[PDB]
Amino acid sequence: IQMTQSPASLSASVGETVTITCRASGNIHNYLAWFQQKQGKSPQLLVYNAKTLADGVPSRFSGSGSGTQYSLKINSLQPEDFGSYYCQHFWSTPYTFGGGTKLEIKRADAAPTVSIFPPSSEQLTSGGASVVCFLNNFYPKDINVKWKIDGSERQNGVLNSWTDQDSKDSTYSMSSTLTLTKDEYERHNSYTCEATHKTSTSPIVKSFNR
Amino acid sequence: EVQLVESGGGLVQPKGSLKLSCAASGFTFNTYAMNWVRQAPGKGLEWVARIRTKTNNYVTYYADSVKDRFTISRDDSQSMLYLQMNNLKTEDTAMYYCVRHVGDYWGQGTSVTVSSASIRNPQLYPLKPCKGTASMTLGCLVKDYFPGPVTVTWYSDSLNMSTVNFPALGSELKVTTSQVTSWGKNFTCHVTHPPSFNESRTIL
Repeated sequence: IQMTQSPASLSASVGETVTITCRASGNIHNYLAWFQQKQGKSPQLLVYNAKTLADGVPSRFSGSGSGTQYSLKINSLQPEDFGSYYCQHFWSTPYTFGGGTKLEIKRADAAPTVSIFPPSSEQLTSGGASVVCFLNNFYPKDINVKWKIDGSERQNGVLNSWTDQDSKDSTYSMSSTLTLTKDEYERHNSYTCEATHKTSTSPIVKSFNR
Repeated sequence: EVQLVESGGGLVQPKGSLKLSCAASGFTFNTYAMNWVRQAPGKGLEWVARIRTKTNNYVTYYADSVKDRFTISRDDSQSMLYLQMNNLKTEDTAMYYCVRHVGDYWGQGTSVTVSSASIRNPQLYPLKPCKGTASMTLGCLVKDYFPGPVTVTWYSDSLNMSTVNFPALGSELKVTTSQVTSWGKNFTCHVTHPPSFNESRTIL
């Protein structure tokens, strides 16, 4: 008895009701459980025995379904319900988990705030240099960050990471690091961070060695 | 009130052994059926093992992935749950959570990495804006750190503060940054790598 879950990614604004379904290989007889796991945190139980809510779980997390197909309806979506949701059965061993559903809190688009940070001297002595640019409080998540060194695009080596949506603002935040050798850092004197989304003009922040 | 502490997890070379301990507190131990659940670095969750009560004579169910390799066990006297992992494959690299029954209460989890490489303690660098371009923000950098996870927490003098921890981007040698927003004179980021790297650097 293995479980298949739909959809894989949902996006609704605050107040709109969503319905995640979870299918099964056979009859599990209302032995299913729903969990909410926020990024980098332990899962928390939401609904057990198909429809029975759990303690501390708000009443908007209505569970439903029966037979070999079950669902999970969240009316009045609160901004603190982002994350992935899993469905697990407990009828027969092994107790298979579900695929998951990334729930994105849709929000009004917002332009990013760009701050660029120059490499530290300790790193420069270590034989390398990394320039970090922090983009905070921006929506949507999709953003194009192009690092320019003396007016030349250098997307060859960059490590970009996106934070989870803020619990209240429902805003994303991102960090982009440009890792280069110390010889390259001394050669070029101009370094710039360019981020392109919403308005076509790119909020840019530059620096110079001096 | 119900707490679950997991310990004993870290880097273990392939074809080796590691033992995991789930120290429980806040509820009657011998009455519940204890499960273990793991989660891949970025993928979904997965059920591994379960141990029934003493009334059921400690019935154990294993998933077909670790059928002959893993060994669950419990000691209701000391109220601790154990999972002994033998012949560890590289695919078993995951974070392990001990859970009670259908998942009423979960643990903080402990990360297990099955790798042939060696622990490279992190190289933390301070990140501050250039003088003359003072701004209401700062941050730290944690480069060349293996394996996860890095415990980066912030301590600052100003009461109000805003700290955002970024995801670790890496598969062989990871790197993570963390920003702080000046809200409300100095600050420090305390990094902690699991093989005892209690180090910190201050920015002022």
